[PDB]
Amino acid sequence: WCIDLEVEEKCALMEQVAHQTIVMQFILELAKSLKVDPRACFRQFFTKIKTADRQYMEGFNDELEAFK
Amino acid sequence: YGEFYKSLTNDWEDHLAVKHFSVEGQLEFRALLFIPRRAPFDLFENKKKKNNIKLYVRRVF
Amino acid sequence: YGEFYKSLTNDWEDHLAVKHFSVEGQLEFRALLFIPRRAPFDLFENKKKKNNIKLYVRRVF
Amino acid sequence: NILLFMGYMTKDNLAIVTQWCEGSSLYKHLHVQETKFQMFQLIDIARQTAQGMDYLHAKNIIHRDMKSNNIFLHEGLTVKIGDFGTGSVLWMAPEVIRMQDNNPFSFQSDVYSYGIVLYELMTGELPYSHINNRDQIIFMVGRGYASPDLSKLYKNCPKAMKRLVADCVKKVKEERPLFPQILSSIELLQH
Repeated sequence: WCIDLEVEEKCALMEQVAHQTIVMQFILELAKSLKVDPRACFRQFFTKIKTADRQYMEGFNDELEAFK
Repeated sequence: YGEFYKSLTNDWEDHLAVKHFSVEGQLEFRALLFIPRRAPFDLFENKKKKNNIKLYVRRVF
Repeated sequence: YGEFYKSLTNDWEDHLAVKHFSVEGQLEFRALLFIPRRAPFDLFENKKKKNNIKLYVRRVF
Repeated sequence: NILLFMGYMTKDNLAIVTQWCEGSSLYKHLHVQETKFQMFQLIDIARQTAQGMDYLHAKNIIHRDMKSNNIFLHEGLTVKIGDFGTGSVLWMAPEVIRMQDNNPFSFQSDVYSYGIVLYELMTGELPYSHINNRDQIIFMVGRGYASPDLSKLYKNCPKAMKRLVADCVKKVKEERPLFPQILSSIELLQH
């Protein structure tokens, strides 16, 4: 769905949806990694990735161009 | 029972078994007990207060 | 301090150390906090609801 | 951009499941393993035993089954009394060994058995133990023709305790003290 955003250079929407994207990759990868149902994740798990060193999304700010 | 139990517990899956019963005399009550299909991910944690049974009187909590 | 502590705890030994203070402010309280000489056998084990600090108001428990 | 590695957000579970010691019964440590206690410590055990016995009586529970092998020691010499444990005769009162009436259980019956326990704590040696014939025990105890041998008691036994043992095993139930009296005596005796 974001292909129109790349074509139209819509950086702010690509940047905000990068947050939703890394969260989807976090919960689906977590579910794969633990052999569990993705529906069994919790907002405590979002709080756990809020601890110590937080995020890697500084590279995904380039994905929006690097993925073209 | 399935729709209720999802609504009672916020589970996305059905109960394994359910028991419905009642009791009469000086002490009168009705009750529903559900065995979930999965152990809760954090069932045994000793830091969490349990919500598991709720007691209502004349249908108020 | 040692006699008060033996009465309060029913310990047969004296205390190891004590902190005694007042908090002034919109909350007024005194407190005594004692460190016992030996850990109790059940320091971890008896799960239910006592860390041994009693709260009194105007000297009534 | 990449499938990047996740240092997993671990959890530390510090839950506890309790463990309990099947410790030696008093009988076992006294007559089988024959371990020894200081007089003060022997008194501490008797005191806790009385303190438990009083609580049972307050609740109107007659213990009946009072034997030194039914009393157990745990860490710190905590006494646990229970139903958990010859001895078919030895600890029972003269009317009870006789089956003199229909299960004539009373607090004094428990007192008698307590007194017998105090005797063995204060000797390291079973009552009447210069004799061991079954029918002779039923005869001589039941008809009042022998006390336990209080001449066998520890030289370090407080005279008050020697009396307490003698009092708790007085032949007539109307003659022996109840736990509140026994315990009061023990605390005074110990101090």
